Parts: sequence; C-alpha cells; structure tokens
Amino acid sequence: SGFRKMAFPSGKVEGCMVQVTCGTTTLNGLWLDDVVYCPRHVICTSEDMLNPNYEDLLIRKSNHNFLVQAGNVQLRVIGHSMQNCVLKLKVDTANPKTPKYKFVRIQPGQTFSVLACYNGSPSGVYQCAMRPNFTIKGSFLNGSCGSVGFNIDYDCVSFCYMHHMELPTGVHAGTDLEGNFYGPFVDRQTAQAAGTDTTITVNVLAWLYAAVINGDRWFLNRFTTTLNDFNLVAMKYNYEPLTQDHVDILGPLSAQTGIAVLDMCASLKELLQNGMNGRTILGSALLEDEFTPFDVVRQCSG
Amino acid sequence: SGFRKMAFPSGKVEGCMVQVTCGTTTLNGLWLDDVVYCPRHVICPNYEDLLIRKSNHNFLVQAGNVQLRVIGHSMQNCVLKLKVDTANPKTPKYKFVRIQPGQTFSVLACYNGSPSGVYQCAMRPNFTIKGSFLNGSCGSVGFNIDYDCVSFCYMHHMELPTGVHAGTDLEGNFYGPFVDRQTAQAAGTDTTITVNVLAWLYAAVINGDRWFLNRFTTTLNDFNLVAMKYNYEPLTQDHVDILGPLSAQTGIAVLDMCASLKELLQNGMNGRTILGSALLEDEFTPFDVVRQCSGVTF
Ligand SMILES: O=C(Nc1cncc2ccccc12)[C@@H]1CN(S(=O)(=O)N2CCC2)Cc2ccc(Cl)cc21
Ligand SMILES: O=C(Nc1cncc2ccccc12)[C@@H]1CN(S(=O)(=O)N2CCC2)Cc2ccc(Cl)cc21
Ligand SMILES: [Cl-]
Ligand SMILES: [Cl-]
Repeated sequence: SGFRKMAFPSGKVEGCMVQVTCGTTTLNGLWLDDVVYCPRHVICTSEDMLNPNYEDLLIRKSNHNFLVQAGNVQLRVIGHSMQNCVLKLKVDTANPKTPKYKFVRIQPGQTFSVLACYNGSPSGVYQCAMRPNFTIKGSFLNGSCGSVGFNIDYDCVSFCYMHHMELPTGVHAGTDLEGNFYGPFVDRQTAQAAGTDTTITVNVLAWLYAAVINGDRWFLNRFTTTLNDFNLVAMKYNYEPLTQDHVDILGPLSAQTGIAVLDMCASLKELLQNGMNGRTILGSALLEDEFTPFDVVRQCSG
Repeated sequence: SGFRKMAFPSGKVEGCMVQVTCGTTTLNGLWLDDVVYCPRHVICPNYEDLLIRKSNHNFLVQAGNVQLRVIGHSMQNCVLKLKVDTANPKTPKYKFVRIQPGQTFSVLACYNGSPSGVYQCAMRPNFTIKGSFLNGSCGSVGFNIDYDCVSFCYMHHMELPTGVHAGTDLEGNFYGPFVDRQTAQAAGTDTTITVNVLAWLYAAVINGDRWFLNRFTTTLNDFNLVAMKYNYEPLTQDHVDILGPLSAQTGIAVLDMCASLKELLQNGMNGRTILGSALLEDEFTPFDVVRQCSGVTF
C-alpha cells in the first residue's frame, strides 16, 4: 500500500556524470563509452547568448580547450563535434561504468527521473513529466545544465532529456540526447516564454485508477459520458483532449478495477465541477497529473 | 527555480542490496563489509527458538547473479546479522544512525534484492512512515548522505492496517510501539510537523510565492496554543533557532512566519496554492530546504 512520486534508482546514471569546462563556463556532461555529451552553450560567454553562432564559436576551439573531469581524474579530449544543440566530446578513456543504454525521445505527458548535478557531482533525484507545453517543472539552480532525465525499465537506461535552460516563469527547457529541443525553444537568450500549460488528462485518469486500486472510491458516480462530451467539458478546465489512444492505454487499469474508462471520465468531470470538498485522493488535495498509466501499473499492486 | 520532493542519489546504497531467502520467505538484505543485515522475521514467535533450529546453509543470500555463503548468524534486537565469506567491495563509508520524528530520509524500495525505486519520506510524529511498499519489500532501507558518508537510519519490516509502514533502525530497534509479529497493531493519531511546514513556507518565499505573508507577528506561547488546536506538533525554541538561517535570508522572522501559518490554519488557502500544493507540506526539514535551494552535491 501507499503511493509516492517514485524515481528510478540513480546509480547507473551517477557513474556517467562528469564536469565539463570551456573557458569560464562549467557545466555537467554525460560520459558513455568514449564520448562526453553536454549542452553546446558551454562554448558561449554571457554576451554570446543573445545571438551565438555556434559553428563560428566551435571552429575557434581545439580539443585541449575542453577540460573534462570524472571524479578526481582529468579525461583527455581527442575529438569534438556538434549534433544539433549538443556537443559530443570524444575522450581517450571509455567509461568502465557505462551501463546498458539507449537514447529515446519522449512525448508530452511521459514521465522520467532527473538526476540534478553541479560540477559533475549528483546532488539529488526527483520525478518529472514532460508538460504538454514541452517544458518540465524541475528544480535546478545555476550550474545544473547538462543534468539528465531518464527511465530504467529492465536494466537498460533510456536517456530522454538533457537540461539546457530556465524560462522566465521558473520552468525548464532542454533537449533529447541527439540535441533536438523539446518544444519551440532555442539555446539563445531571446525573449522566449512557455506557452499556456494544460493538465495531462490520461495521467489524472491513471492516478484515479491508482486510488481505486489502493481502496478509495468516494469520487465515483453512477454516470457515464461519451468521449466527445468529456473533451468538451475537460477543455473548459484547461485539460488536454483525451484521445482513443489514451482510452486504449487505460484498458488494463479499467480491467483490473472493473471501472470502464468512460465511467472514470464521468468521475473526473464531476471532480472538476465540485472540487474535493475537504477530501483527499492518495494524500493530495489537487488532481495529480505526473503519473502515467505505465507508472501506476509499475508501482501499484496487481 | 523549482522545488521538488528530492531524494539523495541512491547508487551507494544500490551496491549493498542483496536477496535473502530462508525456507519459503524471500526479502531484502543490506550487505556491508562481511555482514548481511535483514529483518529477523525472515526465519518466520520465539525468535531465539526459531533461530537455534537454523544452520548457516539454511540462509540463501544472492548478490546479483552470485550466491554468497553464510558462515555465521546472530540476532541483534529485530535484525538478523548474517556473516558471509565475501566482504562487499562496493561497501561505502557508512554509519548507523537513529533518527527522530520529523526527520526525513530517502528510501530505496527493493524486491528480490533488486532496487526498483527511490523516494523521499519523513518519520511521522506517530513513528510510522507513509511509504510505498508491496509484499517482498521488507529489508528495504532508508538513508541520508553527508558529503560521502551514508547514514543508514531505517529498515522496513511491516505494513499497518491503514496502509502506513513500520520498521527499525539498523541496530534492530523499532521506531514506535510496534512488534514484529502478526497481532493487532495500529498507528496512533498523527500530527503535523510544524517546523517542517515553516521551512516549506520559507522555501515558497525563496521561490517567489509571498501571498500568505502578513504584517503581523506572534509569541511562541500564542502560536503553540494555535498549533495544539490544529493537531500540529508544538514549536520549541530549538525549532526557532534551527529556522534562523532561512529567516535571515528572506527577512521574515520565525514568529512573523508563525503569524502567516496561524492565518493559514484559521482561514485556509482560499483557492490559492503554495509551491503547487493545496495542503501545507510537512515532509521537508529546514536543512532539506537549505540544501535544495543551494545545490549541495555528493
Ligand atoms: O538558463 C540558464 N541557466 C540555468 C538553467 N537552469 C536553472 C537556472 C537557475 C538559475 C540561473 C540559471 C539557470 C542559462 C543562463 N541564463 S540566465 O539568463 O542567466 N538565467 C537566469 C534564469 C535563466 C540565460 C540562458 C539562455 C539560454 C541558455 Cl541555453 C542557457 C541560459
Ligand atoms: O507486513 C508485512 N509485509 C509487508 C510489508 N510492507 C508492505 C506490504 C504490502 C502488502 C503485503 C505485505 C506487506 C508482513 C506480512 N503481514 S500481512 O499480514 O501479510 N500484511 C498485509 C499487510 C501486512 C504480517 C506481518 C506481520 C509482522 C511483520 Cl514484522 C511483517 C508482516
Ligand atoms: Cl513517450
Ligand atoms: Cl521472541
């Protein structure tokens, strides 16, 4: 019993964190095999950030301009190349702690663990979701750039996020491990802003199924809804539209609890209308949207 | 910016998790140097009588895909100590520490000696933890990290009828009035950790949330008369001293923040949230707030 915001054990990722320094800028890098991956903005100064020409800044650098530190050991850079917004530094030593891994690009609504690092040293681990507006609500200070997001389903680490910047509202933007930003963000100090955020509907439904599995049913009602009527109501509360894919994805949780997806949708419509009236659901007074259907199945009893 | 329920990096603890099997019971063990620590209930009660009937070879200890051989066994309170023939080469610098209610720690939840997740929690004033554990999680441990030293503070033993959890320190002493046996047991009435809510209000101010601030202040005695009414733990002068640094950083005196908390208890949030929460959060200590708002590494 119980339901917590649970992160994957971070050990496999801790053994990959290194510190990267170029001139006066120091940030984090991910050391996998003989390559260190880091945000390309490590080659910029604060002035460069308004309109940096990364190709022009990079051509002026040599291998020995990049200082890479793994623990108390300096790694030697023997090559460098840029792939989108990431810099790939070829080093002379393969990481003996390299786990089994993949690079995966995730969709909004998907969750992952973040190992927040400063100076190549891990400071903490927490759970995050890629918001519908492609930002993440992380906890990052200056020097956190290069910290990564990942999932570890079955001994393989799937790296899905690398931290690059904080937007004016305090939210965070970054790339996949191939250097493609999530959302319309750019690694430039331009007037950029997160778009209007929405609630991840399929995740709230998943969390309501977790509450039923753990023994709470107070929010259920005798009603049902069509998918279209549910979407017309939910969009009025800034909830993402629920698609037939989301309904199919919720099938297993529906079968385990005996509550049809559209019946759980009617319960959500009523919760949006009434609020909780002094009650809680899994220790929360707000509707939680950072647990996916897969996360609920992973954590909850069968 | 941002404020999350953050756990310590778990790698140093992952390298200590092993699977322990005795008969039909399988649970988790903590392998440090040449000893595996696990709940004594793995033997299945008169524990001295049950233990004397077991031999070293009755305990199967598995570290990854390697079987460790047990060469000795002894009991210390509610913890079984299995002497093994191999010292753990991954043994980190460590201590066994007993924590107080209100203190937080990270839990590395394990099944079959394999870590499945990490989360942060607090020892409640009623000595239970609101964890997330299924059958087979027994022997999972709670810890903190200070620089490079792992301080082990909790070992999971059981789930109470309300779904909350009970366990021991690593010397086998229970937190709370619990016993390791199938008998009628219940969590006592819980209270809210006042010093932790105040710490979280300071974290909200640091992150730019100030709507709850007011021009008022209070005395410790008047605030404590309010805390008692709302099932909040009493605030002591030690708590006030501990909050000093956060008070100096934000410019809001501790009794000034106490007046803000009193108004929140008496009037609610009125449709507003604090750090994305509609409830007053009590599972962040003053040190957790300072550490997350400064970026301390391990
Ligand atoms: O965002 C960036 N860094 C950070 C990242 N995360 C969490 C931070 C917290 C606190 C300070 C920095 C943080 C950097 C620096 N900033 S900054 O204007 O100095 N800024 C303060 C809020 C962001 C411009 C910038 C522009 C583009 C790029 Cl790719 C990186 C960056
Ligand atoms: O509590 C224990 N295990 C668990 C521990 N944590 C999370 C569980 C979730 C689900 C099932 C077990 C779980 C065990 C078994 N139970 S039990 O009656 O089978 N029970 C169901 C709720 C607890 C009695 C018992 C008595 C004493 C001792 Cl020390 C351990 C234990
Ligand atoms: Cl995805
Ligand atoms: Cl006994």
